[PDB]
Amino acid sequence: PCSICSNNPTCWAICK
Repeated sequence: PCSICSNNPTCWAICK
């Protein structure tokens, strides 16, 4: 899970 993912939604969906 990637924490700093809010301003440009890209890094939120693929974090393990």
